This record gives sequence, structure tokens and C-alpha cells, in this order.
Amino acid sequence: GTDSLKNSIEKYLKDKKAKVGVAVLGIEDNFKLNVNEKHHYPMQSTYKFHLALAVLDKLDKENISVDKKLFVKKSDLQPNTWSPLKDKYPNGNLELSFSEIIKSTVSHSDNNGCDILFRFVGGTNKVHNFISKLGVKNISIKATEEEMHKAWNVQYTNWTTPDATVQLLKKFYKNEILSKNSYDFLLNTMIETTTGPKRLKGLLPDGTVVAHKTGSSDTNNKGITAATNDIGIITLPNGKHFAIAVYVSDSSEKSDVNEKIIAEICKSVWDYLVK
Amino acid sequence: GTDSLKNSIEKYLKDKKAKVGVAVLGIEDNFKLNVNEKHHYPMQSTYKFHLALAVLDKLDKENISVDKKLFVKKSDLQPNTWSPLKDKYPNGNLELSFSEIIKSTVSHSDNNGCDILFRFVGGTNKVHNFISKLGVKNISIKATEEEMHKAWNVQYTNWTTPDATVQLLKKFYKNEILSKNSYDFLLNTMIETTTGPKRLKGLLPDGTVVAHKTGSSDTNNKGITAATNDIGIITLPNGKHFAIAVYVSDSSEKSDVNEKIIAEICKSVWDYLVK
Ligand SMILES: *C(=O)N1C[C@H](NOS(=O)(=O)O)CC[C@H]1C(N)=O
Ligand SMILES: *C(=O)N1C[C@H](NOS(=O)(=O)O)CC[C@H]1C(N)=O
Ligand SMILES: [Cl-]
Ligand SMILES: [Cl-]
Ligand SMILES: [Cl-]
Ligand SMILES: [Cl-]
Ligand code: NA
Ligand code: NA
Ligand code: NA
Ligand code: NA
Ligand code: NA
Ligand code: NA
Ligand code: NA
Ligand code: NA
Ligand code: NA
Ligand code: NA
Ligand code: NA
Ligand code: NA
Ligand code: NA
Ligand code: NA
Ligand code: NA
Ligand code: NA
Ligand code: NA
Ligand code: NA
Ligand code: NA
Ligand code: NA
Ligand code: NA
Ligand code: NA
Ligand code: NA
Ligand code: NA
Ligand code: NA
Ligand code: NA
Ligand code: NA
Ligand code: NA
Ligand code: NA
Ligand code: NA
Ligand code: NA
Ligand code: NA
Ligand code: NA
Ligand code: NA
Repeated sequence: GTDSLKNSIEKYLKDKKAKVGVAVLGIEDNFKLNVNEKHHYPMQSTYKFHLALAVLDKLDKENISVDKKLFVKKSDLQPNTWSPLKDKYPNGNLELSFSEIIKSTVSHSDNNGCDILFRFVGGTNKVHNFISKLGVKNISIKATEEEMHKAWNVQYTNWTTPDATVQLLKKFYKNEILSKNSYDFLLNTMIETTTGPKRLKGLLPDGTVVAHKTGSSDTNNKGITAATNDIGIITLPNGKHFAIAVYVSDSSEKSDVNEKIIAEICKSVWDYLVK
Repeated sequence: GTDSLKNSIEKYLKDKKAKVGVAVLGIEDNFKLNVNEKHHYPMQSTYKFHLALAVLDKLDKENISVDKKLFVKKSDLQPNTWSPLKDKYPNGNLELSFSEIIKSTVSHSDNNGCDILFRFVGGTNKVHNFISKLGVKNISIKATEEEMHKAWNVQYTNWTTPDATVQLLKKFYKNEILSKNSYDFLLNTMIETTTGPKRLKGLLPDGTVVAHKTGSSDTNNKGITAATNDIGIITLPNGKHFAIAVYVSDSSEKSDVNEKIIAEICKSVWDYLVK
């Protein structure tokens, strides 16, 4: 049955000109599915989940309220990157709460908010170690968003296996990582995500709860899109949950196809688990 | 006097590690100042002005109302680029007016709106020719935003001299290019610009009217920022106007310094003209 679902996904992937990594882990039960999982996939913005974990842990441990505010300099809001915060606050030089910054960074994938938070938490190495020490191997966090935008290859240094991702998502969902309040906060923020609505969510019934974080790369001069990703936890019609991570990497396919790969793989998994 | 202002600007630029092109043209009088003007500077987002001219001309000539709507596909709203439209409409697949698209493209520098409009108007070559046929030489329009994001060098194909820019801005301000309504619309849209508030506007008195369009590049792995630009028309305290264009190119300086170069050069010009 699980083997059959796997074979269906593998057959779907046969004519897609991309390297697609898939992992699924049940939250409450023992369901497990991996496809192409031993490869290293570039995370792009999906690593803002990991960053948010480390940030909220730091706030939890050091007794810093999420309503406390950072001073966000104009130079912290750089122009040549995706940034709803910057368009909201074009002059910068203002106090913003950790709450507001994290919500933008995670739900709207702000790149400036990401790097502001890397600086707050003490750098990429802090977050890399934090994750490693949760007992999840096969995740590498090396470069900030600014660093990734400087050169095409730098994104591949921020890599993961897909099964690492869902292991981490399951530790998180069972609230094994954060305080209750920080867990509630991050989970709500992941359900509130507005990006990628035609990825994991794309072909699921209207109103399905999907707590998720997307990531995307650009396309290079050879027509390759390095990363089109979506990771999250999905609620089934009976209240149970599954963690799923899909990484469409090094793809020669157009963006509509890359998103559809995620949506169709997710639908296949959903259809199996509801049945 | 004008020669003295020039010498002041040249002296300011002596210790700045960037190639800075400057042009100023009075709108109503004969004032003219050029610095480093024979070089070719990468325009980045400043070419959305030129695009808007060609678009509004097309709408004017073909009797198409600016309130008419394009269908903006989800694939027209690409994720790895600066785009307030995309964050506003994450599902895309909706009807948006030319008005709304142009306001986002010009006032908020949306990159997706830019490329949607390049497609509407018939491509970069259409806009290149349109501009050339206004009688303004030394502007090259070759690449869309998507094309620029594929490779570092592509931005240099969209180049200008600074004096070309202010020649064009003056033709525009005197409403020699568009209908009255389209002129009014584009001018209002340029005053409504929210980007770059610490560039041309940075050191001018609060409330000074500055109709402008900014542009920025990223920084490469060698620490060079190709472009930090601002172009526009400024209203003096006595109602007269000047067109100014500043291109801080191939800069080893940090972003705060690059912006400050524009702000300080503009202030110098402002101080001269008010006196
Ligand atoms: C993250 O991968 N990025 C930030 C932003 N969001 O895109 S997302 O919708 O897939 O998370 C733009 C794309 C990408 C990047 N290029 O920085
Ligand atoms: C234009 O140069 N771009 C679009 C957007 N706006 O920046 S602006 O404020 O200088 O016009 C982001 C930067 C840039 C680009 N990299 O596309
Ligand atoms: Cl980006
Ligand atoms: Cl947790
Ligand atoms: Cl961009
Ligand atoms: Cl005009
Ligand atoms: Na594959
Ligand atoms: Na389960
Ligand atoms: Na693995
Ligand atoms: Na800002
Ligand atoms: Na706030
Ligand atoms: Na605030
Ligand atoms: Na937000
Ligand atoms: Na560190
Ligand atoms: Na690191
Ligand atoms: Na790890
Ligand atoms: Na990269
Ligand atoms: Na693993
Ligand atoms: Na969501
Ligand atoms: Na979503
Ligand atoms: Na989507
Ligand atoms: Na992508
Ligand atoms: Na591609
Ligand atoms: Na110079
Ligand atoms: Na004048
Ligand atoms: Na010249
Ligand atoms: Na969209
Ligand atoms: Na509209
Ligand atoms: Na509309
Ligand atoms: Na707008
Ligand atoms: Na053309
Ligand atoms: Na062209
Ligand atoms: Na020309
Ligand atoms: Na470029
Ligand atoms: Na010229
Ligand atoms: Na303005
Ligand atoms: Na402004
Ligand atoms: Na600014
Ligand atoms: Na710049
Ligand atoms: Na620089």
C-alpha cells in the first residue's frame, strides 16, 4: 500500500526534468515514505523554519518577550531582495517586535527579516548547531539570504535531505522543541503562510489546514531552476497529521510544472492517507 | 557658478570608490551640469520610467482606457524577485487594471509588473525604439527584469548616459510625450514613489516635491554593487523645476554610502539653485 503509493510517485516523476526529493512522516502513526532522499537539496527559504525555531528558543530560554522590539536600520532593509517589510517601511529606522519580524519572515518569506533574525540569534552557525543538537542529522545551514544572493552556488551550501526535514517537522509538531506559547505562535504563523498556495495546498480540498514554509530559487542562464520547495504539516479530515517535504531541484521545467509536481505529489499522499 | 558647483561635486566624489554619473537640466531655464556623463551606466529599475512612457503612449494612441484590465496569470507573478504585487495577490490569476499595474511598477518598482507591461507593449525592442524616436540618443533597452536576474552581466545591456536621462525627463515634464491625462497620471505616480527616500529626497527639506524612479542592483562576490540610482524632477521653493539623474555604479562602498552620494549631490544642486 505504502509501497504502491511510492511506485505511483516514482512513475509520475519519470518524465519530469528535475531531481525531486520527497519525504512523508505521520505525526501520530508510523507512516513513512521517502523518494530520492539520499541527495542533498537546496533549502532556499524553507530554512526560515529552522531559523524561527532557534530564534524562539533563544527568546524562550533568555526570557525575552516576543513583543520586545529590535531597531531595524534602513540598511537592514536592503532593496534587491524579496521583502514585504521593506515595502511596508521604506524609510526603515524603526522599532519592530520579534513577533512582527518573525511573522513576515515565515508567513511572507521576507529575506531582510530572515537576515535580521540570523544576526539576532548569533549567525548561521548558531542555527546549524541548534538544529544538529535536536538530534536531526543531514541539515546544513551556512549562508544568509544576502550571502545566497551574491552567487549562484551559495544556495547549495544550505542543503537538506528530505527525511531530515520531516523528522524535524515531527519533533516540532509534537511540541518537543519550544515552549507552548512559542509553539502555538510558530504553528499559527505557518498556517498563516500566504506563499506557495499552488504547492502543497494546491490540489487539496478547500480549507485543508497546511502549516508550511516554501522556498524558491531563480533560474540560471542555462534554464535551470535550482529549487522549488514546500515543507509542512497537514491536517487530515479526521484530525490526524502528516509532515511532508518536497524539493523540486535542478529543474529544466517551467515554474508552473515545478509547482504542480509538489501539488500532485501531495494530493497523491493525501488521497492515500484519507482512504 | 555652475562651474563651481561642478568642481564641488567632483571634489566630493574624489574619495568615493564608485563611478558616479551625474546630470542636471533645468526645466524652465538653461541650467545644465554633467559629471562623468560619457560613460554607460546600468539603469536597473530606472528604466521602468521609459517603459511607462511607452505603455501610456500605446494606451493613448490605441484609445485603450487605463482602467481596462489585464489577466495576470500566477506565472506572471514570479516568486524570486522584488514584487509587492505578488505579496498582495499570492494566487494571481486575476484581472488588474493597467492603472494598478503601472502604479505598482513605477511607485513601488514591482519587477513582475514591469515584465507584464513589457509583454503588453510588445517587448524591450519596442520600448528601445520608442525612446530613440523621441530624439533621445544614448539609451539602450535590451533586457526584461527576468532576463537581468538570470545573470550578473545582463544589467549592463540596459544602459544610459546620465544626460540622456535628464533630456528625456525634460521632454516628459514639459508634456511633449503623452496626453494630458497620461502625463498627469505618470507624474502623480512618480511623486507617489515610496522607494529611495534617502536618495534624491534624502537631504532636501521636508515636503519637497520629487517625482522620481529609483534603481538598485545586488552586490557580487567581489563586493561590487553595480547600480544605485535615482532619477527625477524636483520642484524648487519658487515653483520652478530641475531634472536630475544620479547613477552610482560599480561601487565598492556600502549601501548607506551609495545612497548618501545621491542625497549629497542632490543637496549640493538644490542649495545652488535655491541661492
Ligand atoms: C525563499 O526561498 N525566497 C524568499 C522569497 N520567498 O519565496 S518563497 O515563496 O518560495 O519562500 C523569494 C524567493 C526566495 C529567494 N529567491 O530569496
Ligand atoms: C530595480 O532596480 N529593482 C527593482 C526593485 N526596486 O528597487 S529600487 O528601489 O531601487 O527600484 C528591487 C531592486 C532592483 C532589482 N534588483 O530588481
Ligand atoms: Cl529575492
Ligand atoms: Cl516545538
Ligand atoms: Cl529582485
Ligand atoms: Cl509627456
Ligand atoms: Na526526480
Ligand atoms: Na498520523
Ligand atoms: Na536521507
Ligand atoms: Na526601508
Ligand atoms: Na512591531
Ligand atoms: Na512597531
Ligand atoms: Na506578516
Ligand atoms: Na554563528
Ligand atoms: Na554557518
Ligand atoms: Na544536522
Ligand atoms: Na545562491
Ligand atoms: Na536524513
Ligand atoms: Na498556509
Ligand atoms: Na499558502
Ligand atoms: Na503557488
Ligand atoms: Na523556484
Ligand atoms: Na526552469
Ligand atoms: Na565618480
Ligand atoms: Na528651471
Ligand atoms: Na553623454
Ligand atoms: Na502570486
Ligand atoms: Na485593478
Ligand atoms: Na482588479
Ligand atoms: Na502601488
Ligand atoms: Na520588441
Ligand atoms: Na531589445
Ligand atoms: Na536612445
Ligand atoms: Na543582471
Ligand atoms: Na547622451
Ligand atoms: Na517620491
Ligand atoms: Na520616495
Ligand atoms: Na533610500
Ligand atoms: Na544597490
Ligand atoms: Na558594494
